[PDB]
Amino acid sequence: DVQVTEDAVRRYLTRKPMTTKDLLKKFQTKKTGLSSEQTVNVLAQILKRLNPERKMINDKMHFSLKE
Amino acid sequence: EDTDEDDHLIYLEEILVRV
Repeated sequence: DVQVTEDAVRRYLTRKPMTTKDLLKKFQTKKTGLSSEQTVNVLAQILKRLNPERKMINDKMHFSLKE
Repeated sequence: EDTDEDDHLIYLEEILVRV
């Protein structure tokens, strides 16, 4: 039952950039038990906490950092 | 029904780093 958290998204970035859709789509209600919409309602808040750099991954808008 | 799942998906996309 993974939960969408600030610290959880940081690991996603340092590992590989992501888009809001791609960041939330991965979580999904599969385990977090969070609706496809709610998962976003709780992901949007954490996204900004990342404070990464905007870039296009494979022609896709991806915001993230790279250690 | 009107699957408005992506509707907000783009809205929150801006609040992040796409204002």
